[PDB]
Amino acid sequence: SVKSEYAEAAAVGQEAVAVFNTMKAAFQNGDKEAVAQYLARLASLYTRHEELLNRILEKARREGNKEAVTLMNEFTATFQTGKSIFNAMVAAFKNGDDDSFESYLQALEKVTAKGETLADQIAKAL
Ligand SMILES: COc1ccc(-n2nc(C(N)=O)c3c2C(=O)N(c2ccc(N4CCCCC4=O)cc2)CC3)cc1
Repeated sequence: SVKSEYAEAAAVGQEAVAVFNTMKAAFQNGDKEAVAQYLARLASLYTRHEELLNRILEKARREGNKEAVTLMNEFTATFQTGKSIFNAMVAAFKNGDDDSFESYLQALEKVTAKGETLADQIAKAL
């Protein structure tokens, strides 16, 4: 249902944010093993998140919920903007580029804040 998919997306989204924050703290402390394993976890969560939203969107469209469909389209563009920065961050880390990695973190952090706000809005709109 819209409700069971939404609740799972919320969990998956919260997990992705928490893992990102844990990964950031690890990096500032020079814990690279930890960092890479979180990158694998984050990418995984992002894929599961996209699949859930694609299903909620279809249900939102079918019930005529133009407000959710609009918000979900803003969240998804925002999410995909952040996901492009994440990809470059993974390519950098594997290349030993710490400086590039730190800059990507800050940028991703700021995109993430935009998605969090839109998340709060989607909750009220579905
Ligand atoms: C139908 O669509 C949604 C959308 C959002 C939710 N949802 N619910 C909650 C909650 N109940 O708290 C949360 C989310 C969520 O997705 N959150 C999040 C995930 C990922 C990002 N990122 C990651 C890096 C790239 C940028 C970016 O935006 C930002 C925010 C915040 C937590 C449910 C259903």
